[PDB]
Amino acid sequence: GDELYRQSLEIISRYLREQATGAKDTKPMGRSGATSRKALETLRRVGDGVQRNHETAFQGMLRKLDIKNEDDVKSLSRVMIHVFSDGVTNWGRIVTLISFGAFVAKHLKTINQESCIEPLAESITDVLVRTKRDWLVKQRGWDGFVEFFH
Ligand SMILES: Cc1cc(OCCCc2c(C(=O)O)sc3ccccc23)cc(C)c1Cl
Repeated sequence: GDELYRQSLEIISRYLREQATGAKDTKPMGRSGATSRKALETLRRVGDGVQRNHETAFQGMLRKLDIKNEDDVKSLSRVMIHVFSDGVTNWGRIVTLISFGAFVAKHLKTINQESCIEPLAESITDVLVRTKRDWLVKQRGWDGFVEFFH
């Protein structure tokens, strides 16, 4: 996974954390950090409407999952894979995956389970990169993500 994986995890966990708490890391990267910031800016921008517009499907999804603990979060992978894989793959679908992650993360802070946010982000990244690796590489990874939403 390397650089695409490292970059994806950094963006998605920071995004899920900011959405739940606070917030800001104000922390280094400091890697391919120009790309990461821009992607974090666009995701913050694009993620905006998406959460609101799907407040209904999201709420429906959330009740249906009944997430209460760390063991619950660790079993979401295949349901994630089931809703996300088969179809058109495009950046809107990817932002919906991550936006729902943020939605779940906020719920996690609500039931006082902020500690599950990080394994949640890790799980989402693992699903994003394993099911969409070749599409992602083809789109210039996160650099391309910004252009589609400029
Ligand atoms: C079960 C789950 C699914 C996730 O995203 C699936 C892909 C995005 C998506 C859809 C899609 O790809 O069209 S429809 C839909 C409805 C509710 C929530 C998300 C969603 C994302 C997470 C974090 C979890 Cl836990």
